[PDB]
Amino acid sequence: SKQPDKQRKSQRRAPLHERHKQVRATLSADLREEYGQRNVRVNAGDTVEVLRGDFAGEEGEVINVDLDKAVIHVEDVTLEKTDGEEVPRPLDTSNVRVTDLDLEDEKREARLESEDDSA
Amino acid sequence: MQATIYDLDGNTDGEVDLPDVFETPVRSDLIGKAVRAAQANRKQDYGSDEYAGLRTPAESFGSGRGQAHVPKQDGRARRVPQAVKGRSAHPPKTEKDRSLDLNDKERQLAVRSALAATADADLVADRGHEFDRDEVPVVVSDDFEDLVKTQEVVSLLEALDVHADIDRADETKIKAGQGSARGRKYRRPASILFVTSDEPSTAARNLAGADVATASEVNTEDLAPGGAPGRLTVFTESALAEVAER
Amino acid sequence: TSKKKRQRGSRTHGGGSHKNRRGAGHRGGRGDAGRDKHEFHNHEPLGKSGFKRPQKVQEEAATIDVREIDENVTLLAADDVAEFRVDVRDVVEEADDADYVKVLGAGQVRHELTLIADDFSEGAREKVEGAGGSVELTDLGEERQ
Amino acid sequence: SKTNPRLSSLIADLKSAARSSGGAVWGDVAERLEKPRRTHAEVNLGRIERYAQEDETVVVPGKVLGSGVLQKDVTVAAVDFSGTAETKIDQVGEAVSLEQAIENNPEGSHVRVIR
RNA sequence: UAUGCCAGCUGGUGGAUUGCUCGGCUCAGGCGCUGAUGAAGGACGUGCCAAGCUGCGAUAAGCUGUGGGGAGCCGCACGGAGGCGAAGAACCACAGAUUUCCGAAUGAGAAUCUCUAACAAUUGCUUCGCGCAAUGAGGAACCCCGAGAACUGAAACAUCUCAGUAUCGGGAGGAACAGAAAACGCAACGUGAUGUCGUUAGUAACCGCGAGUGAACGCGAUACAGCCCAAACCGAAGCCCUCACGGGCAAUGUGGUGUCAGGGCUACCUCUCAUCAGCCGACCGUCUUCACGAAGUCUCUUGGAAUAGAGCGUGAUACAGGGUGACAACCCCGUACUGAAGACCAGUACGCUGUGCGGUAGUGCCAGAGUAGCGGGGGUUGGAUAUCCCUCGCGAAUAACGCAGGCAUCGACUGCGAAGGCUAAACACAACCUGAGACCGAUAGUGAACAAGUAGUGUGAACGAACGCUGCAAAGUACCCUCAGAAGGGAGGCGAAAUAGAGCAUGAAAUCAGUUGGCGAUCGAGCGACAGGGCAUACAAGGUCCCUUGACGAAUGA
RNA sequence: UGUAUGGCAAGUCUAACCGGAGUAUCCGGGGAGGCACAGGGAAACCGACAUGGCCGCAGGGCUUGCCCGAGGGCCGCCGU
Ligand SMILES: [Cl-]
Ligand SMILES: [Cl-]
Ligand SMILES: [Cl-]
Ligand SMILES: [Mg+2]
Ligand SMILES: [Mg+2]
Ligand SMILES: [Mg+2]
Ligand SMILES: [Mg+2]
Ligand SMILES: [Mg+2]
Ligand SMILES: [Mg+2]
Ligand SMILES: [Mg+2]
Ligand SMILES: [Mg+2]
Ligand SMILES: [Mg+2]
Ligand SMILES: [Mg+2]
Ligand SMILES: [Mg+2]
Ligand SMILES: [Mg+2]
Ligand SMILES: [Mg+2]
Ligand code: NA
Ligand code: NA
Ligand code: NA
Ligand code: NA
Ligand code: NA
Ligand code: NA
Ligand code: NA
Ligand code: NA
Ligand code: NA
Ligand code: NA
Ligand code: NA
Ligand code: NA
Ligand code: NA
Ligand code: NA
Ligand code: NA
Ligand code: NA
Ligand code: NA
Ligand code: NA
Ligand code: NA
Ligand code: NA
Ligand code: NA
Ligand SMILES: [Sr+2]
Ligand SMILES: [Sr+2]
Ligand SMILES: [Sr+2]
Ligand SMILES: [Sr+2]
Ligand SMILES: [Sr+2]
Ligand SMILES: [Sr+2]
Ligand SMILES: [Sr+2]
Ligand SMILES: [Sr+2]
Ligand SMILES: [Sr+2]
Ligand SMILES: [Sr+2]
Ligand SMILES: [Sr+2]
Ligand SMILES: [Sr+2]
Ligand SMILES: [Sr+2]
Ligand SMILES: [Sr+2]
Ligand SMILES: [Sr+2]
Repeated sequence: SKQPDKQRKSQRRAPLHERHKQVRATLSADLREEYGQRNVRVNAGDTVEVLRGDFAGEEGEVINVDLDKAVIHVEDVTLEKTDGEEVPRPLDTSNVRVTDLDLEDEKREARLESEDDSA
Repeated sequence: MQATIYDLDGNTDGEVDLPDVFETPVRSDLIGKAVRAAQANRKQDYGSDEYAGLRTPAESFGSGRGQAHVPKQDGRARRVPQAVKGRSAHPPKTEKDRSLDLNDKERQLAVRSALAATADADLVADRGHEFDRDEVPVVVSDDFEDLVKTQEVVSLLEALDVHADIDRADETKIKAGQGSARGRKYRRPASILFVTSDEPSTAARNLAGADVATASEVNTEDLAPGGAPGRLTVFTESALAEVAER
Repeated sequence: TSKKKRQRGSRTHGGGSHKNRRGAGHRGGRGDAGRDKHEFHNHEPLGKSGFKRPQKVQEEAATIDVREIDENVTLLAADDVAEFRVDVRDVVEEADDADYVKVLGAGQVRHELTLIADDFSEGAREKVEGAGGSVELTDLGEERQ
Repeated sequence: SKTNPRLSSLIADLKSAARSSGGAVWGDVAERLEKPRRTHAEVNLGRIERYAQEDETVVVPGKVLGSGVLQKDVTVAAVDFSGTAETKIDQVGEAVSLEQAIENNPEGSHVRVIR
């Protein structure tokens, strides 16, 4: 709807299968041309480059993708705890760009390559 | 008077008689009244729950306990308008008629007057529209209705030295107040009105501040948004002719 | 600014003493209370008067004055122009939902008119004939006897 | 206060004429037009035919209506005429706006107020 | 200078204010029954850890299939441990399995348990056996049939009013009810089932003729649709159960004919496309869900962060809305366009099968009784003599008759066939789905943005609150000192900010601690207004002021 | 029932509702019906000054007191 309350509500209360679209990131120029898509559902295998936070400019492998909080963990994009331990600093996929893909899955690869359905 | 017709390239292509209605004396008061009505007539009825604050058997103790005769329940004041959690004394009411009537003749007169304000370049500029042109309204060939791409209309507007207005409307304002919480965060300047004859221009509609309309049903609000006369308009040769007998 | 808008701060909002605006006592009873007692003034006096005949036995005539007919002679060019001949039945509005058409004699007749209607007033005949005109009673008009 | 922009101009023009030219009627008509609408003149042709005379402009500080018959060849000037009034008047004479009258006769001579 | 007064400053307390919205409120569109095949509701269980909510049912936050979906997952819920998923999990749609006890609650009984085969109870059919079936109870309101106040108004009050309202009993449905004239009575050479909407109209009518109450015909619309018995004349030519055999029903009449364009019968003309029964069975449209889906994440500056400013550039049948570390068409979801599915329209329209319309002549063969109608007594209604109904009593005709047309009787005229029955559509409501908003914005708006009908109150019926906000990211404070100490304190670390460190954005007033200025232990009380002195004063946002003299010089005036 | 403003004017307004569309807005249509255009009378029933006289404000005219004088005022007269 056009109402802000319903818009935010449908986004926060979206079922698991609908949360995949909340972890989508734009593709690099090459990848866009190769698959005929502007963006993709970030996977825990893809390589990504940070374009917005304090980590803008850094690249790394996506180590985790949490659908519940619709956020991602990327290698070396971390914060140092008080005890010295190093923990990940979650990222919103919209502040990120996919530079390499993990196509170990036949289904994902087939999904990306087809013209009718995106991925 | 005579209006100059323009082709899809922006070059002069003959001219036609500007219909008599455009000579109708500009009447901002009548136009404003007509707009006030259209705006009111779309407002939805509202009102608080008729039983709000009344769902309590609260009673007053009366005299004897050194307290005000205010209805209480479980030691809490209830129901009365001065009591927190009590009823609303004179709240909005659903039964209220929020519509405004307007005589057909009086409204039609305003439509004609708004049409005429469109023919005065000084007025159109006074309203706020940005454009480098002497003639107004802008008249174009019926082939305009065949355009498909928004950008092909941009080319035409630039060629007609009327695109400056779209730049003016290409600035959204984030309103002050709680309208934001109800879906009314943005607002923007009103730009060009495109009046065609068969179907509203799909190609011109997404233009910043643009409004599309058809000659048989274009209204006072199309011609004078917010009640302000003199909107920068662009008719279609056929539209310009049909708008004559309104 | 309106009167209402100026009331905040007045306490009484123009009611005088704050003891005034209470219940129906301030009105002398609800509605038409006291119409024969404390508030009898300017009130139609009590009582019955006359009678009414049944609505389906009542006749409703459609009337028109010679003045209206005469002032629009040239305009009524869609009606016969003899040595003007006019059937009033085609002139009067509401003639459909009326039992008959009657021509009354208010005003002047500055032309020679040949009027056809279901009835005419004495003055209507005097005036029409007086300006060299004639009055023609319809078949339905053939009741007076 | 008046709401019609054109009525306001008319009154301002009537005043300007009365002050600048030798007019007194225009200023008279202006004061009356400044009064509430219900007091404004609503005159039918019958009254014009009865009190008007040729070569003396009829001035109506209001609006002229179509009831009655006008035979005299008179120039009638008013704030507004009904569609029928203007038609009947133009047949035997001439209907003119109070604005034209101020232009042709700013001195306001040989004219009769009718209401 | 103590006790202390006034104002302020630093820190509290408090939670106003401003900003924010997971909730409300209201409108609109769609849709609409459930239950003995045991519903709705409740109880008690059910998780590795499990109190609450949500889910589920001993197969217990779940099992199976199909399609979708996808590299993650294990609800709200951001822990730990462990586990599941490419044998395609999660999640979603559709379908199915499981589904304790109480509950209409139905074997008997019982405060959710117990006792010894159960449709308890009332009915229909009946193989007379619970063998086959029905009922019961629920549902936001709407709807239909019954029972039916008072406060109040009349400035008292009784008729009247509030009002057939509140409330009670019974009952159906997705809508109900009504409905094919013993009509209307713009009286007509006229209308033509019924609702409903607009109007007729506050009109006619009622009424301590007071206060008040209050239609209809018609008209303009919406939607439109007309039929079935009883009887005549036929007389078993019939119906129900069963696969069949067979059984049951039915001469107290199954079945044919027939139903006011009356019918039947006898004698004819002609024709059917009416009707009724049944088969087939949508388009379009509407509501919803879903697929697809354009174009920048470029430079510089500032910043913790660029969606900012400046510069350059792009799409647009897409410049609705939302999200993203600040104002985003072009970063993400979406949005336009096009397409797909389900639901409703509707088992309707159309088409089809069977049936057969209709007209003449004759025939007093048939056509609904405690009725029509009248009287007594009530109620009700605008119904007045002329509303509708109840009750007591009386009581007809037979179409060659009868009823109606707003008093009665008789005649005339016009209309119409009661005392049998069915009937789609157009209209009410809002539970449920979706959408919308010049509505409210946490003492508001729901009682409820939170544990909400929660906590809590009452024997019970019933009553009933309050509680929103760390941060960009938990980076949710390591190590050390102190201490009885996982307390607290100190130091320290993180962050733009801890005066963001847990009811953790902002942080008013009342008010409290400390402190600054002024006053203060010989002096008097609406706390001040206006004049004038003391003391006090960082900047900014005000820059004037004092004295000599001179010029001007009103009233007044030496 | 007043009042101010605005449209139209011997008329004026549409109601329900219908079509369109940019789909609660809006454009077109819809005059059923209401009020106004005649009154008086319980009713039956009958049915009026588009001006006949005199004052005279505003305004106009003139040769500057004298004319024409809407509205207004006092009468006639007309309908019942
Ligand atoms: Cl009568
Ligand atoms: Cl007049
Ligand atoms: Cl009729
Ligand atoms: Mg692809
Ligand atoms: Mg409240
Ligand atoms: Mg504000
Ligand atoms: Mg039992
Ligand atoms: Mg009383
Ligand atoms: Mg009564
Ligand atoms: Mg009903
Ligand atoms: Mg009394
Ligand atoms: Mg009543
Ligand atoms: Mg009737
Ligand atoms: Mg039969
Ligand atoms: Mg609250
Ligand atoms: Mg705080
Ligand atoms: Na309550
Ligand atoms: Na007190
Ligand atoms: Na309303
Ligand atoms: Na008072
Ligand atoms: Na003390
Ligand atoms: Na539904
Ligand atoms: Na739990
Ligand atoms: Na189940
Ligand atoms: Na049973
Ligand atoms: Na049995
Ligand atoms: Na009283
Ligand atoms: Na009393
Ligand atoms: Na009474
Ligand atoms: Na009629
Ligand atoms: Na982003
Ligand atoms: Na009744
Ligand atoms: Na009786
Ligand atoms: Na009748
Ligand atoms: Na609160
Ligand atoms: Na001082
Ligand atoms: Na009419
Ligand atoms: Sr979750
Ligand atoms: Sr969660
Ligand atoms: Sr006492
Ligand atoms: Sr007063
Ligand atoms: Sr009271
Ligand atoms: Sr008296
Ligand atoms: Sr009519
Ligand atoms: Sr019909
Ligand atoms: Sr019968
Ligand atoms: Sr009679
Ligand atoms: Sr509070
Ligand atoms: Sr510290
Ligand atoms: Sr002096
Ligand atoms: Sr109209
Ligand atoms: Sr007079």
